[PDB]
Amino acid sequence: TENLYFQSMLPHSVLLEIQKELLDYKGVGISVLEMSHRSSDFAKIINNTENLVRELLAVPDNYKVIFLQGGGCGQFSAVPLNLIGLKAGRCADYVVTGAWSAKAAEEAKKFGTINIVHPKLGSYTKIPDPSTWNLNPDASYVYYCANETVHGVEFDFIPDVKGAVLVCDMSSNFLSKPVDVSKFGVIFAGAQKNVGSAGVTVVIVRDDLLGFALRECPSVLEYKVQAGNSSLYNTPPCFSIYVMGLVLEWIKNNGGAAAMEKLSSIKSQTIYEIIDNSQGFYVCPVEPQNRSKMNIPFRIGNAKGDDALEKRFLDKALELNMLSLKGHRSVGGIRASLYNAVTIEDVQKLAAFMKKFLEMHQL
Amino acid sequence: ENLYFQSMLPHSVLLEIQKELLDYKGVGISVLEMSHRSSDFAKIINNTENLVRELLAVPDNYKVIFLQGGGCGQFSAVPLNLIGLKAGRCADYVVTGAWSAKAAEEAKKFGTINIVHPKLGSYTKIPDPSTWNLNPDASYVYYCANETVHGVEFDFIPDVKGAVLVCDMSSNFLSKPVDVSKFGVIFAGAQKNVGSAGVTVVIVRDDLLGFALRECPSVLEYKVQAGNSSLYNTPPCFSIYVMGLVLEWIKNNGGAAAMEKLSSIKSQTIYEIIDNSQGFYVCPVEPQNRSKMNIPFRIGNAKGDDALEKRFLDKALELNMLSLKGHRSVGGIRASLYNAVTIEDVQKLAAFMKKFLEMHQL
Ligand SMILES: *Cc1c(COP(=O)(O)O)cnc(C)c1O
Ligand SMILES: *Cc1c(COP(=O)(O)O)cnc(C)c1O
Repeated sequence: TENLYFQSMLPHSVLLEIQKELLDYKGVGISVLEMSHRSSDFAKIINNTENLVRELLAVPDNYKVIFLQGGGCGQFSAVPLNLIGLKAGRCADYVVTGAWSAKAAEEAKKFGTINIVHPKLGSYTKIPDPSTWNLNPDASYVYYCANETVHGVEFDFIPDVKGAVLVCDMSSNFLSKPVDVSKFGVIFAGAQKNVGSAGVTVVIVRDDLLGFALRECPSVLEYKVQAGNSSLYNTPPCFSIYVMGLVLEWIKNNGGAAAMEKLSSIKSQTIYEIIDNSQGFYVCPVEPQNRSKMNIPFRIGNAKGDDALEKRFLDKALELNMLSLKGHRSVGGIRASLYNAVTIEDVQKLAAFMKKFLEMHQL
Repeated sequence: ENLYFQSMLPHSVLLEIQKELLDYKGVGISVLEMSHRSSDFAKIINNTENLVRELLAVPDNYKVIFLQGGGCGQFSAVPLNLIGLKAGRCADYVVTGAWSAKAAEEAKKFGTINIVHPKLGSYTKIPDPSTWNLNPDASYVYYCANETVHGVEFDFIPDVKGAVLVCDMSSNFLSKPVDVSKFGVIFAGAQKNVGSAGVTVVIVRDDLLGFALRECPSVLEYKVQAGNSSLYNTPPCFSIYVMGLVLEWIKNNGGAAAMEKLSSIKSQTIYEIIDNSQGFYVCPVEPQNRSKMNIPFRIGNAKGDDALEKRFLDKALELNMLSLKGHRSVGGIRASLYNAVTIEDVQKLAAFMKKFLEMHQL
């Protein structure tokens, strides 16, 4: 009886490797946990992590790749602090398609005048039509979240923001597919969701965007400072950068971002087919054109969800050792998380369970 | 195997980490994959906090939070949370080395910073506290307990006329008991003495929350983080786990009191050799202020003898003793003597020093 976890996870071979190397990394006589950030040994590690980010995503040479502490929510502060002063107005445009872009917009209010570019959504079930976005020509930047982790809304295109600096929260689908980096001013992602373990955040920053940081910006969070120090302004989250490195290498060894995209396709289409042929039994609230490949929320019984049937679904799932499928407090129902490390075989099992559960309970 | 005079983990901690990596206590999941919102992790961050409270005897009116951004994070996080306490937005700073100097410089981004004493010509002492020019309208007074690069350590708590006292304890945190009730904020990067890089522990008096500036990033705002048990966003889960073990090891080895006993033995072994080398090994810090954590010294003369110093480090290395090179901005030699660095380890360093003094002194 081993557990199946529909949440973020490390590939198994990556844990084996961490574990083997833990007391005496590669023969250096020391643990990465113990390694000075000023050592040529750590320099090599951090260098290889930057390199892998650039290779895997195909990051053009006019972008800085930096590794920061603070996580996603750190960047909700760091983005405005670094960038709201791009133009003197200190205005920014925000696109709000879920809980995460909502928090980000709320946070940015501390630093400037935030314009939410579309009518506020009643339910987070779609991306408001980008061609109706009410953009500020004097916005310092336009901000949006690529993948809304709790609501299952994912951008599968790069919106036209009329030449503005585009900033993107990519935390929960980072390196789940190729990305045309050159469309962006800033991309960021906490490593934990998809690309490693908590403690580090990758920030990709166009090289012409440094140098507008507010006075109040903490130095550890200032893109200019961090990029001029190759992420060693202070002590970075060493082990996390190490762990990320090994995950990125794993992505490379698995065929790269393109392979990841193929594996998300398969995984989600498996689950979405079941929903879309359940003739009402499973109800995903997201308009199909905006459905996440990473997080699939749904209800059981009907669109408002049937509490009894959902409890039984979770209870039985727990009984089969399928963990972490409970939908978020704010949405209710079920959520299936399908990151790079969640295998096709895991997902085949969830699917088989859903089909059986349908057979038994659909009146 | 080697011997490192730098921050390390106790060997036994690393053994447990490795033992449990793939499957934390039979739960079927790594601490590295653990959801920060799970009951499994809740146990952990709860255990870690309680060990701090226990090991330093933190009073009840203090919050203990775990944050990202490092000691340097706190260089901003302190003023951002507190410079606004009094409306002038001033802080007094005591600058006794590299780190308090950075801290004082960073704090300029958020208020008017006054350095309480004249600037030292060289970091070789704590300028006497009665000579300090304290501002009664300052929001708080800031100092660095242990200067890692210059070997200058407070062995007392400064009288700041009742001001809110703020103290960077990164490099000597839990090497001794601390009267926490005397402070407004204590903070510490975990990596120097207490664990691994990626978490910073902040001890904050609960009446000092919500004076934070509007510009304070929520994840660094004491109030936000304390009101959420450091679970406002995803915490550095692994770093917290690791630190928890380290504190557990301190506890099992006799707590803050025993570390102080160790720190005394370890450092007096080196300072003994230094002071009786009749000028062969010279330590630049005044005796009354010398660090128990970091021991910087020159060989040959007070200014350092390059040939003797190279040879020292050369031979040290051949005896597998690593990381003894003094910091690039100071030259010479530095022995770091954190908790994890044993009496047996220092014992070998000392033997070497005596014999090097023997083979080379004229
Ligand atoms: C997890 C999440 C965040 C927040 O990340 P933290 O490290 O907890 O601050 C931001 N955006 C998305 C899409 C997320 O899934
Ligand atoms: C190492 C050190 C720091 C640096 O902290 P970071 O985590 O690297 O930002 C701060 N204060 C003291 C006393 C230190 O020794």
